[PDB]
Amino acid sequence: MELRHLRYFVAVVEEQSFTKAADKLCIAQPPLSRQIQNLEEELGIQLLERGSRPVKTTPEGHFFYQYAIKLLSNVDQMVSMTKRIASVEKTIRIGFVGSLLFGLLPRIIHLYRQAHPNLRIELYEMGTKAQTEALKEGRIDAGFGRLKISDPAIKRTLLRNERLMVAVHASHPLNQMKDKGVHLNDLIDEKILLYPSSPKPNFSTHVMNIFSDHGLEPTKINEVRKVQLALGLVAAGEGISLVPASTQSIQLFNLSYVPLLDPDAITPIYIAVRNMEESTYIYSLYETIRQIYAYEGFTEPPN
Amino acid sequence: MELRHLRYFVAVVEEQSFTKAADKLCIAQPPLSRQIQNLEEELGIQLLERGSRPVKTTPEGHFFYQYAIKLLSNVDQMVSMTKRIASVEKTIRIGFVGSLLFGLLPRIIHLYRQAHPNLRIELYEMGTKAQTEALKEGRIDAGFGRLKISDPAIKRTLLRNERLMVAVHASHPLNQMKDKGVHLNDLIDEKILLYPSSPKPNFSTHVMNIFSDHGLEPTKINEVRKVQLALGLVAAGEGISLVPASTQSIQLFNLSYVPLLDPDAITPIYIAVRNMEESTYIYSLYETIRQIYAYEGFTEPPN
Repeated sequence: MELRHLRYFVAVVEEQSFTKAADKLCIAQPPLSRQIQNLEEELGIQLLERGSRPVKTTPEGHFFYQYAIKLLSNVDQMVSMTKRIASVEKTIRIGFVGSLLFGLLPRIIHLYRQAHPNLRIELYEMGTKAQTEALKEGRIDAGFGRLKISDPAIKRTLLRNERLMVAVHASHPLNQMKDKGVHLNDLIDEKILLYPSSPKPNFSTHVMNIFSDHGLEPTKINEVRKVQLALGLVAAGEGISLVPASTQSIQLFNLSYVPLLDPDAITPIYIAVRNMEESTYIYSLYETIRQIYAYEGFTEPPN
Repeated sequence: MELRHLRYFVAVVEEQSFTKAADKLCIAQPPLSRQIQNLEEELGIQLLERGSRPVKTTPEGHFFYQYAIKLLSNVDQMVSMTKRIASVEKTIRIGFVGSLLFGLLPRIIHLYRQAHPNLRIELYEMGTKAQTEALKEGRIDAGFGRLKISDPAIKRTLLRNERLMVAVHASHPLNQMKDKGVHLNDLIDEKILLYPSSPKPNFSTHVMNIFSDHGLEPTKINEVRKVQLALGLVAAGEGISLVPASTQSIQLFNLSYVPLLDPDAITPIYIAVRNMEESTYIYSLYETIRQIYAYEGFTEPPN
């Protein structure tokens, strides 16, 4: 009834002794009968003789020695034979923070898509927390995000430092300084719109740290589900909001973007991958980012 | 790694549901996942889904399905195979004519073999005459042949009359008769290819007999080592050939087989043994023919 009852029988025959029988794979001494007897007197057979020195093969049991080593080798043949199959070939899984969709990300993916028309590219928008979990659980192969990951099991790389801008309605007093810029210090009175109210830590918290980081803690906040909502509420004159430079892909009537002069009013973009990562597909993706940056006149991240 | 992992997998696929899946023997309900994953995430495989109604099989996990009905049935026929034994020390040697490999003989032999997993079977290909000499000398135990043998020492039985047909090139006027059929008389003017050229008296002589018995003696004649040569040469347009019906196992582009209409244009198939032959084994060979013949619809030979 079991495959375990057949490896045990091989051990008694092929060793041709009792004084020497520990040579194969994980073997004891006491249950070298209880494992054999279940096989024997159940459906109705009795195999070897017990059992002088050395062992001689038996009429009924020797054929059982012929058919067992073949029936055993079949499962180890047909497993590995079942391995011989992969579906939709090689796949590359990529996690990312939605905020990046307004940046160079889609374009980067497009080129990696062309250079590798061979493989399947899956794209999941997930937070940094989730990306960490996904990378370590092998669910994704690479992640893009805004904030650092503390976790020795992941390697992170800064790709570029991105500039933070203030979103304001056109007729806002701050807009007078559109051509030079304001400092963070100027914003602390304004009703501020943070986003996205969703899996922490996200861009919301990042902004808050930037203020903390600068000795500012503004107590006129309103957290809001997402960016377009914030930009919308802002273009309706609810208040202001901090946004990454790339978000300038969204132009609403009477919505103005003002730079921040504070040298460190910056949001970063990292790539993270599994710690011991060698895959040519990842390196290629990497070199693709490098290729695209090269184009934009941006600095290049090193090997 | 165990037969247990195969007895639980069949109980889900053949049942098509998780609501009711217990048509087999001795199966629980809570451990319906721990006993399934042991086979998979150890050697590294992924199979079925989890799990809508009804559960559909996956491409990779469908290759596992067959084999799982082949190896579980190797264990189920293992119980009803080892009680058949009679201890390997007796060899049965069988003599046959090359011709007979295109018909029931191999199928015959396989089945016999399966009835007697204890016996060692040796198959020697030899002309009906060497067979006759070999049987008397005891160097073979049963002989299958086309030709008849005048010997008191031999005991011959007619297994069945096999039909003759005409190998023709597709573009031959006679191919027009593929469904009705031709008479030996239609063949005289044609070039006939005969086979084999070997120690006489062989299938060539048989064909020559069949013609003269019907009063016909054709002169446009050429012998040829083997049937492959006859047929293949016919495919090239070097003439026509007469073959056992069973030789339609070989098929070749623009080789076409035409049936003969002369009720006696037959080739017979005999078994030969020693006269005073009484071995259960030969009796057992013979009953195997009777089963194999019953299957295919052919008339059985007597007792």
